[PDB]
Amino acid sequence: WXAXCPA
Amino acid sequence: WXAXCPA
Amino acid sequence: WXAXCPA
Amino acid sequence: WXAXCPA
Amino acid sequence: WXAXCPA
Amino acid sequence: TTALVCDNGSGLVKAGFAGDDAPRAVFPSIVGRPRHQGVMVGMGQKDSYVGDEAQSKRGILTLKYPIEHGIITNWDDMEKIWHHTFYNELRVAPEEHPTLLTEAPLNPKANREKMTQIMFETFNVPAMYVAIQAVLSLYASGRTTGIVLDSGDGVTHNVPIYEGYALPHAIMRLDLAGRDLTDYLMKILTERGYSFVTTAEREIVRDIKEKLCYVALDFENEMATAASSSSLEKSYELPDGQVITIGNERFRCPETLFQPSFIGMESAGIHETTYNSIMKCDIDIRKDLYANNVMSGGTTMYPGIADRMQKEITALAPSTMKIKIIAPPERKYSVWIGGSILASLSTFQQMWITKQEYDEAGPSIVHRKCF
Amino acid sequence: TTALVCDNGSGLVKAGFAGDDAPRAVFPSIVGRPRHQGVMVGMGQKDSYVGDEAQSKRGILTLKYPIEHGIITNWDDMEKIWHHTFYNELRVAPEEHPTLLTEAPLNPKANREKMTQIMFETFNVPAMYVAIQAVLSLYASGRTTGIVLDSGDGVTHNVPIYEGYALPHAIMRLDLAGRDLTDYLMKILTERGYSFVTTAEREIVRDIKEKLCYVALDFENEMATAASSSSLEKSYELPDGQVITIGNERFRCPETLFQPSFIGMESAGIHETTYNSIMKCDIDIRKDLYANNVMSGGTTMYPGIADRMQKEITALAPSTMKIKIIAPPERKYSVWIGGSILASLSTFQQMWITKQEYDEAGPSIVHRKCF
Amino acid sequence: TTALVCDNGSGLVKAGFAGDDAPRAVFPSIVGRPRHQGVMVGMGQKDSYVGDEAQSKRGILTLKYPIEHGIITNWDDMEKIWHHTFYNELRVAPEEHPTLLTEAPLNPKANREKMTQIMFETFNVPAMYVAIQAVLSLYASGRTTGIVLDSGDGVTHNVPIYEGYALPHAIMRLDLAGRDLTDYLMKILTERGYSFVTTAEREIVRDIKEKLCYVALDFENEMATAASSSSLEKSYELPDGQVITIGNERFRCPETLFQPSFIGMESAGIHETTYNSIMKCDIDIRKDLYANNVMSGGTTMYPGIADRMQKEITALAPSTMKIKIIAPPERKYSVWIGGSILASLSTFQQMWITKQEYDEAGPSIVHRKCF
Amino acid sequence: TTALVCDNGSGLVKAGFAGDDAPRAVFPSIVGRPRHQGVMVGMGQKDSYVGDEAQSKRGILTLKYPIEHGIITNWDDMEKIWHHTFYNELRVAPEEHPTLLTEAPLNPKANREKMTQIMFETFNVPAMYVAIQAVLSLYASGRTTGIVLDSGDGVTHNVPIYEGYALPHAIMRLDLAGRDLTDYLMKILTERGYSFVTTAEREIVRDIKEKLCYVALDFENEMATAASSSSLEKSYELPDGQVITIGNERFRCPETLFQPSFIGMESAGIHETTYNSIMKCDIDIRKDLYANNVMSGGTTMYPGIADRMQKEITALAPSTMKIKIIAPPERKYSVWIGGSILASLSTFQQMWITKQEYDEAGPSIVHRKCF
Amino acid sequence: TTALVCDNGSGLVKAGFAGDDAPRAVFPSIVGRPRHQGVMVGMGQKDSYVGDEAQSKRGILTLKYPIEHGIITNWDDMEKIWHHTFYNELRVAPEEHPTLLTEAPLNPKANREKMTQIMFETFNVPAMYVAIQAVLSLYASGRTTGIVLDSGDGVTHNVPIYEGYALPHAIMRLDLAGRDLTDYLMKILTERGYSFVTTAEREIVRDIKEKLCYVALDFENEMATAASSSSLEKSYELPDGQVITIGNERFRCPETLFQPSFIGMESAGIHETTYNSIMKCDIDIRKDLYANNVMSGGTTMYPGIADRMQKEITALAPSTMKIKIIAPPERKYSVWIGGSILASLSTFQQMWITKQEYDEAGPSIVHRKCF
Ligand SMILES: Nc1ncnc2c1ncn2[C@@H]1O[C@H](COP(=O)(O)OP(=O)(O)O)[C@@H](O)[C@H]1O
Ligand SMILES: Nc1ncnc2c1ncn2[C@@H]1O[C@H](COP(=O)(O)OP(=O)(O)O)[C@@H](O)[C@H]1O
Ligand SMILES: Nc1ncnc2c1ncn2[C@@H]1O[C@H](COP(=O)(O)OP(=O)(O)O)[C@@H](O)[C@H]1O
Ligand SMILES: Nc1ncnc2c1ncn2[C@@H]1O[C@H](COP(=O)(O)OP(=O)(O)O)[C@@H](O)[C@H]1O
Ligand SMILES: Nc1ncnc2c1ncn2[C@@H]1O[C@H](COP(=O)(O)OP(=O)(O)O)[C@@H](O)[C@H]1O
Ligand SMILES: [Mg+2]
Ligand SMILES: [Mg+2]
Ligand SMILES: [Mg+2]
Ligand SMILES: [Mg+2]
Ligand SMILES: [Mg+2]
Repeated sequence: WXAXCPA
Repeated sequence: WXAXCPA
Repeated sequence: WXAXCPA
Repeated sequence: WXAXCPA
Repeated sequence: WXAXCPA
Repeated sequence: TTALVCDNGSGLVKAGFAGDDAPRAVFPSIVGRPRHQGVMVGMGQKDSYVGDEAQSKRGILTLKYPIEHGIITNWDDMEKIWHHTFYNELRVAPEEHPTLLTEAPLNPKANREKMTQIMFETFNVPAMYVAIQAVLSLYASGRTTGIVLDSGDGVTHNVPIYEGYALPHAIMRLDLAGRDLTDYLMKILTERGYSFVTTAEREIVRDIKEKLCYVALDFENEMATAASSSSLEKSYELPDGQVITIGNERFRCPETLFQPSFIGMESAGIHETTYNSIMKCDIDIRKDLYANNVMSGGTTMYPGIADRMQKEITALAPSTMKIKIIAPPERKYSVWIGGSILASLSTFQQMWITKQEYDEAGPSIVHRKCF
Repeated sequence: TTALVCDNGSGLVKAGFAGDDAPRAVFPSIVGRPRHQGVMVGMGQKDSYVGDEAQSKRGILTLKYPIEHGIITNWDDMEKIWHHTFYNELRVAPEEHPTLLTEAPLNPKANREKMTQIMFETFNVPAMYVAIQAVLSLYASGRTTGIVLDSGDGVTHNVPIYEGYALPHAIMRLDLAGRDLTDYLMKILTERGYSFVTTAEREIVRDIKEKLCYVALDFENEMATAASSSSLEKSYELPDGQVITIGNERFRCPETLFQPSFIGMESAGIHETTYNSIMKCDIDIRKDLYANNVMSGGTTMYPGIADRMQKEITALAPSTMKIKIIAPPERKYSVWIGGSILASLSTFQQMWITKQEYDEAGPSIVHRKCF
Repeated sequence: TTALVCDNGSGLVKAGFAGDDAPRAVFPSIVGRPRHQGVMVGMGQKDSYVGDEAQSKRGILTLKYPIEHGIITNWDDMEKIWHHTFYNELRVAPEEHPTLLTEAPLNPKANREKMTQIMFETFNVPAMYVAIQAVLSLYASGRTTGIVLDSGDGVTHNVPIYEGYALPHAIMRLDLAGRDLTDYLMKILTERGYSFVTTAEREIVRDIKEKLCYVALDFENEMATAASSSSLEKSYELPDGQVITIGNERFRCPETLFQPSFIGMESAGIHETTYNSIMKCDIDIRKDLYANNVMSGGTTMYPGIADRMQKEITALAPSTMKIKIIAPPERKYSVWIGGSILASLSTFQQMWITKQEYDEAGPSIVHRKCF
Repeated sequence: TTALVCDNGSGLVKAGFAGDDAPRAVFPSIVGRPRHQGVMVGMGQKDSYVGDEAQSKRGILTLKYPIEHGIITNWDDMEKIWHHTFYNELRVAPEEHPTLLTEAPLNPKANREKMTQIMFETFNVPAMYVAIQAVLSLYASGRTTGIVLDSGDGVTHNVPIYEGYALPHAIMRLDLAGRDLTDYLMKILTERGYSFVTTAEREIVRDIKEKLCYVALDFENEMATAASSSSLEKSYELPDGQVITIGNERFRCPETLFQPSFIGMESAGIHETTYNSIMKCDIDIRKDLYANNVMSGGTTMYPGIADRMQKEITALAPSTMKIKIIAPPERKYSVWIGGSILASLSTFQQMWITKQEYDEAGPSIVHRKCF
Repeated sequence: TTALVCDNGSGLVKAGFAGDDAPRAVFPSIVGRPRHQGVMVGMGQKDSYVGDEAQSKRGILTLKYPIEHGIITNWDDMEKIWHHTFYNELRVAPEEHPTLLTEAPLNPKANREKMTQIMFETFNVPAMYVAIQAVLSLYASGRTTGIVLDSGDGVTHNVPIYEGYALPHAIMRLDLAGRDLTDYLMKILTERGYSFVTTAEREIVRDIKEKLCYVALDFENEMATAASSSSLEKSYELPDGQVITIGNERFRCPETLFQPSFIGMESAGIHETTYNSIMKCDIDIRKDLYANNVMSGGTTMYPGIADRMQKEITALAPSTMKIKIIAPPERKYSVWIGGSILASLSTFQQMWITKQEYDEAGPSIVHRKCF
């Protein structure tokens, strides 16, 4: 992901 | 009646 | 009223 | 209804 | 809640 | 074959056959029609009801009386009632028997004439005769001398007869009668919160009148008694289960016959018209009339009316004169009974007006009085 | 000091002082109580509202009328209204002035008796007198001869007077009145999808009636006109901003006065009871009555009702007879005005029933009519 | 060929053929549409569901009732239901048979008019007729005299009939009905933590009501009993397996019919409107009505409602009056049955409104009442 | 001594003393417990954190809300929060002061009952009273007539009051509230690659919502604007220094209040429930309600929500009706303020439920409403 | 010509042609590059390896997964894998066939958008469509109603569908999946002296997991059993011939799905999210969902996971509710199979997004859902 978690 | 009183 | 009609 | 109450 | 919805 | 008698008085129809000791068919002269809504003409409904039918279902009917003050006002309905009698109450063919009708004295000539036209047109009455109600009453008493006070619903009248000779100059008539008493009562009941205004309600009032009213001997003292707490009040249960209490109306109503001014009339009281009628007659008759006052008709059915009249006339008449009020148990049917008797007499037979004569001589024949 | 007049009719209270040319306090005879929830008795709430108070807040109140058909049914509330008048509307001490009350004819005796008991107990009215509404109306017109049709909300009545002599035998009364017209209208509005069922909603209907209804000259042709596309429809804005359209109800409603059968009553139309009342009266009066028909009361406020009645009576009456309908701009207050006049008269003064007399003679005194 | 009857009341559709002793197709008047997401129009989905279809899949549908308080509000959906009936439930061609419809009294004229337009346009009904539900109920009982309390889901009404003559002046109507009882119950269940808010959930509440509610004979004492630890509580298993316990709601709900104030209405209780309706009627009818109270409709299916009403009226009515509540095992289908009977009558036949007449005379014909 | 007010709504606790113009202690209704590892019970650790403590250290805590949709689900934690208030935030002895609590309308009876049990057991509150949040809001406005839309985090409700008389039949409630808006936002942020899933992360989303969301006047056109390149996007810096960009979510979120279908609910929008509630009320009230819409609660804090509602109601209401949205600068604390006022009133004093009464009468007393 | 399906899930690529009963090409979603030294660019070396190539030579490669948690993080490598598929594994020209892709629900919009850009740019796919993995799984089962738990390597998700109507409001997602289980196992193996830290070593751990792990029915008792000397330990031979012994890790690993707290997550266990998802759905659906739990995805391949879930849900659900876990032999390929079916449907055909449309309408089209 972009915010929260990686991906 | 016709004149005086109804009947 | 008392008898006939309400009032 | 139209006036008073819904229906 | 108890029935319907959680709470 | 067997002459029949039809005392179709103004308000109640009493019919039967001559020779019988009582009427065979007695029912109200009422025609009723659906009030609240028109008739479902393509379905099992009924346009009008007559007599007891109408009375029984009066809650949804507008009731009318074809006859008012002894005068037929609605011929269509009158006709209908006669139809009802012959085919529903007596259930006989009218063309098979002579018809004795009754009539109050001093009516429009056209009243009588139209009745006979119908009897010789709508019906095919072989022969018929119209007689005065008071006269017939006297025959029922079987007395040859007296003065008769016949007071029905629509009309009150007074006819003196001496030794079998009618005195057709002192016949008196009032339109004051049972119908007015009913109306008056109905009105004054308003004072106690009892409202009766519909025609059906009127009918109820009539019943009340007949069961609770009585004639006070001394009206003024009776009022004083009623004013004090007393036992004069009576209860009455209305058709719907309600109970009403009637007080001094129990005599303020019938009192009107002795004081017509209560309803705005100039007429003298019935005790005064009786007295006056006697005064109009020859002094050598008077005594016999005083001892033979014959009362008849439903409005003389009130408890104590004879006693009241006894008192009233006594006051008006000479102190050496014996006043006697005759008031048989059967006053209600006196006229009809008289008709039964008269119709069965062998000499009477010659007075029947035949259809033949009617057709030949014409309508004027109905006023003949050859006897 | 200054006699005051209280035309506490069945539906609207019109009070003021004698000598004034108009009522001082006019407000509905309504007592209203909180509908949806009981009253917060320990907080700033109010148990009941009266007149304009109740009307103003009617959305949350159940409204009642203490008086029905001219008979007081709820004495507690009646008392409350009188209280409201004296202390909130006129704001005077009742023990300082004579009180002229009005009453519809033919009420239960107890109605009058109880009112006077209150006036001489709850209040301390020096002296008082109860008069018939129609009679007072005639005084307002200032005419000595005529027949008065007073038709308010709870009751309609008809009283003939000739040359200053009342004719207390042809007084007629119907319980058909403005209240029934309101109810009827309310009912038939259902046809257009307008539902009014609560008491507050009833009040709205009343307003509509008063503003849009009129009396058709020829009802049947008026119906035909309404059936076709036309200008008869009118709009009306309801309190919440909605707009409703009224069509033929604008005359199907008031028509009921001429055809009582619409609501299931046997009563003759008001034009027929007028006519009949005249027929019940002496032939030498009749002519004068025909030329002096005085209408009064709020239900005669409909546009063209006079013209309609003119037409209706004309048909019933003789062709050589002049029919004249009198219908002053101020019909609505006719009775009150009449009271003002009467109370101010020097001869009238001797008829006041004093508390002293009430206490001595007792309740029966309220029915005296010595004049 | 064979007239069919469609009691499309507000809430439940009961249709079948005349002559049958029971409806052929009974299903809810419900149209349901996908709630959570729009329809996959290019795939095997279905835009809407009707009756049992909708009810079965209600978990994902928003359910609507085309009819509210006896008034059709959504014609598109109404039309759809009629379609569903003819082609899915009865599966017959509507143009082959006469159609007898039912209707609650006192509706907007346009309701009826629009229905007939559809029946003579969307459908090609040969001929049709619209009858009042309560009237038909009386035919089912086979009694000629009585007063009918028909209380369905959307509307409650009361119609007195005497000896085959309808009394169209004392017809009363309340919009208080089963729908409101359902809503009320649904609301008060909140007290026990049971929340039902969606339309589908409403449907569940309806079921509960029908199975657990009963009418307390003495509400106040019943409350006291419920307050104490008792056996009044009942269990009920919800569709998802959960079990709920219902206590005093088992009678606080149906009680509303006797105390409309619970939901903010000014309406008198049904026992009072029954009584009052009788009071509005002629005194010579009253007795017969008291002995013939006919109840019909699904909201009269509550255990002991007859006994409760028996008690309530007994208190209001005279002590000498016999009160009799008639409540047949089949109240639920009374109206439909009545329709079956009426449609099969030989005289009834002449009242069918033909398409021909509709086209010629026009829409106004639907309000005729010649019979 | 000095009554205190505790608006322990579902989500945020606002407490203070009556007479103060603002709450003294405002902190989240949150209890947090160590997530990643159990507590070192023999060392200086802390089992749980409350309010701002928990929020401050939320990175290692699992946060829970004792109250959901206005219903207390976790009594142990609820108790703990009240403890925290009295001893850490206000730092007063609870047995020294009366306690005014607030509550959303239509809760399980047990909710209230259990709270009072605690207040008279765990604590020793002298006396207490539970009031409806919307009602109190109206007191804060100081208006006697209006309709209140109180929409907090766990619950939204709507209460009409007319002239100081509550209308307890049109109280409506939705479980749609700020909590759902938060959740929804959190979900749709996924579209931009922003993942928030932990409870602590939820808390962050809440903050974002409060700072960037606004209510579009015309949602559809607002979407079109957002679709085009525009200035609607805003930046926001996350706790760890990252910056995120919010686009059309800035209004797609709060829009849900006007279109509940976004989250799968059948509920009408808040502008529709407002309107409908008014329609359920008596026509003579409606106008006043339209001009007095009072909004309160944190979810009404969105920029332009008043304008949006103004528009929405305007469309639904009659064109001649004046719609007025009241939305004071202090909506967030309206309820608390109302409590301050009420508690300080001299008449209010008589409604306190004492421990004495609780012990004597028992738990049922908490539902009294004598006022 | 023949639509092809590419279930390019996060971790394993399963591709084939529609109509086939099994995937044609199945290989890891891995791109590997030389670790120890740069590439001899002027000699016969190879810069990168894909799928089985990389796996086979992993000893000298650093392996990467382009896709993480269902989100493509490395587009260059993703592109490379698609290339590898089309030209090395299927060996077909991509421009000749429609492409059905799969995707986990709730991804950044840009994920989908970028994929389609590539498919219409790097490749020249005629038309394509992106579908949700769980939905397709349901098609494979052939059931129209159920709830699907699809749990792959990078992501776990849960989608309820009722009677062919998706319920897009209760879709849940966890990033907890097979990848995390692998990592966790890898970590806890440290306890026995087994160190796996390189990417290639990770791959080995994956294999172990798949062969020795199973789901304990009763975890706590299983632990007790493992604590005692037992037969739970299993041997496993590593690639280099060494043999390792696995004990309680054989179930402490997969247990994490039921207790996410093991790896520091707040997520509820998969049995709880299943249950909760059902609770979020309408009560009339719930029953059907309980009897149709469909599991799919490689992480549901553990021995006894169905039995464990059966137990767990049974405890949470009502005792009268029938819980049924559906877990077909082919769970591993369920999604791909579903794709095969869907692609072959005649109605599906209309949903293909053509290049033409993409070019005209633009990227936003990929989120359409007309069906
Ligand atoms: N017992 C009674 N008491 C008083 N009036 C009676 C009684 N019976 C009948 N009547 C009255 O007599 C009238 C009818 O009797 P009747 O003399 O036969 O009338 P008519 O001769 O006019 O037909 C009615 O006015 C009726 O009320
Ligand atoms: N302009 C009007 N048109 C029609 N009816 C009216 C009008 N004004 C008043 N009314 C009706 O008159 C009645 C009240 O007037 P009023 O005669 O004073 O009543 P009451 O004398 O019974 O108090 C009500 O029925 C009211 O609707
Ligand atoms: N056994 C029952 N107990 C209580 N209410 C019932 C029962 N059966 C049906 N109902 C109610 O009756 C209504 C429907 O019945 P019905 O009279 O046919 O309605 P309608 O005539 O309006 O179509 C609904 O309100 C339903 O809940
Ligand atoms: N400025 C704001 N804008 C939008 N929402 C807000 C704002 N301030 C508070 N809220 C929301 O209001 C709710 C809490 O406010 P409040 O009305 O006090 O809740 P409650 O009364 O339920 O305790 C939360 O949902 C919070 O996000
Ligand atoms: N027999 C098995 N037992 C346990 N896990 C397995 C088994 N087979 C495959 N897996 C796991 O399933 C995941 C890959 O399967 P799959 O569901 O196709 O993944 P995706 O759908 O994400 O491509 C990996 O985490 C793999 O370890
Ligand atoms: Mg006689
Ligand atoms: Mg008047
Ligand atoms: Mg019904
Ligand atoms: Mg709040
Ligand atoms: Mg998968």
